[PDB]
Amino acid sequence: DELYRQSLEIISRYLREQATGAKDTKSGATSRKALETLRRVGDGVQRNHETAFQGMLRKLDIKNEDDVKSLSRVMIHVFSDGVTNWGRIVTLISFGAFVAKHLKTINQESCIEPLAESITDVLVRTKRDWLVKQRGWDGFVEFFHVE
Amino acid sequence: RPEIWIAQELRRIGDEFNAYYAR
Ligand SMILES: [Zn+2]
Ligand SMILES: [Zn+2]
Ligand SMILES: [Zn+2]
Ligand SMILES: [Zn+2]
Repeated sequence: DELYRQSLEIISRYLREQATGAKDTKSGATSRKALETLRRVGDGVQRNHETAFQGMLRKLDIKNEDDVKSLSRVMIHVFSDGVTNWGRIVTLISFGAFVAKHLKTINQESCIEPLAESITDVLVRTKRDWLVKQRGWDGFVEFFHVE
Repeated sequence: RPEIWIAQELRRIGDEFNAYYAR
């Protein structure tokens, strides 16, 4: 499953960076470019909705690094009106990164892997053919392209 | 109720982001 493998790579890499604060050195043409986009736009949505995300995290009441089931239902609920766009998708990933950060403060040795798998699952399973229709992450990259 | 509120703020922010970049 290339699309799943690729989406998880991007999403884990971003969440790990945000949580620990360090980049990783390690097929990545659109991937490196998608992560570049995510870093720029992700930080964008986090910066201006800081109070809202904090509000959402308290409400979410995350216990540990494996307690992702409530975040999963939230993501299903976002999409349940039948509207799909990269704005929503980037906001969810950006929120996961916010959650990852606070998980590293209440431990500092948590795999962010469950969080990333959880986000990638909802995305790729429930929006599979949608993502394929626009060449996966090139769609994401092009939508957030600034000149 | 809690999950509904979180979903709705993520949706609002996401749609706002969408609208911006779809200029
Ligand atoms: Zn680990
Ligand atoms: Zn260009
Ligand atoms: Zn609802
Ligand atoms: Zn806003």
